Amino acid sequence: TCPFYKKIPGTGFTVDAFQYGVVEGCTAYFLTHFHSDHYAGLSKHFTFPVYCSEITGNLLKNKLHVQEQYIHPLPLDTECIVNGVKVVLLDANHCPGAVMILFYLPNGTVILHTGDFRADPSMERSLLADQKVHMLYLDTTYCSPEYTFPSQQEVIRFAINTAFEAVTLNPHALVVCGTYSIGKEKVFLAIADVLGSKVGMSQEKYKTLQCLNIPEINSLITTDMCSSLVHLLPMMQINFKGLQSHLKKCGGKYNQILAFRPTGWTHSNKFTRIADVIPQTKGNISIYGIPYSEHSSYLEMKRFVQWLKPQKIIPTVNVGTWKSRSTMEKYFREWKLEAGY
Ligand code: NI
Repeated sequence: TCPFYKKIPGTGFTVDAFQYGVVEGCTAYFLTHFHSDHYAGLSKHFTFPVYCSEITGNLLKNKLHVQEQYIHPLPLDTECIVNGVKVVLLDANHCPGAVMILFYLPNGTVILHTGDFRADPSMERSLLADQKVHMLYLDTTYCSPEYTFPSQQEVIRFAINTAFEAVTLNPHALVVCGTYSIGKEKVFLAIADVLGSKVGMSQEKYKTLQCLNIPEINSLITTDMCSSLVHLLPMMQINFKGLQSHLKKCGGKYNQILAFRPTGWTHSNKFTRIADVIPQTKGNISIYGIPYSEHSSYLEMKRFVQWLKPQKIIPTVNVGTWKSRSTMEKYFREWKLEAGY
């Protein structure tokens, strides 16, 4: 059974609710982004209307084989009527194709559903500027002040400089980058651009990237592993054993691996600066964990919400424990007393 925080009151709509069977009263199922916790339940046998971005719809058709007749892609930043209700999709600054949804209810209430997002001051000049929001359904993944991390730009600067130094010292080093979902493509694309290489990967991952509308992508990626000195591998293989095994397969072309694991936050963020990050090393293998986030830090979240000034907040993450729920409610009240709404 579908939880309340996935239903939009006064509509026939649900958000990210495909694992509950046929939801009573649902006339349109929205999907914010193509991550498995959110699409859980979708397949070629789905026969209800799915509303989403163009990029999410390419992934639904090619990767999950959803039939074309049920995919309803909407342009961004454009007022659209769905089943008699005005909606707008906005860029969530999460993974490719990820959106927030603005619903203009027939009674006059306005609801923002963030999906998964990384709040940014650029959102203060979207179509959100133009009117008031009564209810905010908020991605609270890192809603506590311990969760700090650098800008995506500082993290990419670190990765490019680290990879370029290593491969210039040793032209026989291979760079490997972990992945287990869409998102964080800038990591491997930026490193391959500074090295003058295409990115090599499996046919399955190549197919996924081909659905993302990235400009000039045919110039940047390949399935020919032998032609590339930046390889993608599943995140589970980014360990000394899995990397040793990979290096065997490259037929003596390389004599060193430098590998990256983009994580979210880790507790080494509570002590260390990005500049000071060091790898784990075993012999001719080194592994860097880099804190590349596609979710809001605590401070970015708090700025967005203090700007938006919603009348009510409904968290969509960390809702399963009383301790988490009580923590989140305390920060919401601080924010409101500090800003005066
Ligand atoms: Ni996500």
